[PDB]
Amino acid sequence: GWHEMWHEGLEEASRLYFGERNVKGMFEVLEPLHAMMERGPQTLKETSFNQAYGRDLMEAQEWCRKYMKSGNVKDLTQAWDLYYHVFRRISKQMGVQVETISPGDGRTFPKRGQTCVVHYTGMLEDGKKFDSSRDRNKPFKFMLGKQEVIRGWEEGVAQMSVGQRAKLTISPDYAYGATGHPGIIPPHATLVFDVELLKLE
Ligand SMILES: CO[C@H]1C[C@@H]2CC[C@@H](C)[C@@](O)(O2)C(=O)C(=O)N2CCCC[C@H]2C(=O)O[C@H]([C@H](C)C[C@@H]2CC[C@@H](O)[C@H](OC)C2)CC(=O)[C@H](C)/C=C(\C)[C@@H](O)[C@@H](OC)C(=O)[C@H](C)C[C@H](C)/C=C/C=C/C=C/1C
Repeated sequence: GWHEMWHEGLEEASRLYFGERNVKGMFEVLEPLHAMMERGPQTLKETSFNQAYGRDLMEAQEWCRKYMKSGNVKDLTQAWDLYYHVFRRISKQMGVQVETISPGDGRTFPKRGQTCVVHYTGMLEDGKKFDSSRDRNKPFKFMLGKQEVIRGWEEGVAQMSVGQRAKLTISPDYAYGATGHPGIIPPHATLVFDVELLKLE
């Protein structure tokens, strides 16, 4: 929906402008996204999106249009300041979110080459548990940085200190995506893991 379309679109428009110096391409990504705003929100989530980001997106569009008439890059810079703020806020509900359950030592973090020793419980977004190392009564061990584990763990556990317990809420893009894991994880599943970093080996 609107959250995912704007997140993907802002990223791609920014790759075209900043990465490829292609203003026309960036415009052609942004303009349809603004156009679909104009019918108004039609779901509760689109309404929430509009309330949160509608005004800033409308202003960003106005700076873009000022740019087409001035050719002054300062007007585009003002547009992207707004688009980036919207992007960062949308991003807080995607990827992986780390919420501390109990603090760690705040000083010892995973480093390259080390093995993380953790306890975890994985649940679907509703709360149905699908796996737990705590049920096997033994810690799970893995290494970060080599795509051994889903992206939400790669990014989430890397931020935890030894002794920390944290809740990782992982969007499907950062977990098992459209395929899921047959027999365990459905397609397009947001996952919630209760993870405790026990030690580094
Ligand atoms: C019996 O229990 C399974 C774990 C189950 C599978 C099903 C899922 C619901 C789940 O229940 O775990 C689960 O809770 C889960 O989602 N996990 C496990 C805990 C870490 C986070 C997540 C995960 O990434 O699993 C991982 C997920 C399922 C698949 C990987 C996701 C990242 C992606 O890049 C990889 O592409 C290939 C595949 C599984 C793992 O954590 C194991 C450790 C890692 C792998 C299998 C791959 O990294 C593999 O790549 C060749 C390796 O290099 C390994 C070390 C080679 C050795 C011989 C294989 C070990 C296999 C161990 C299997 C184990 C303990």
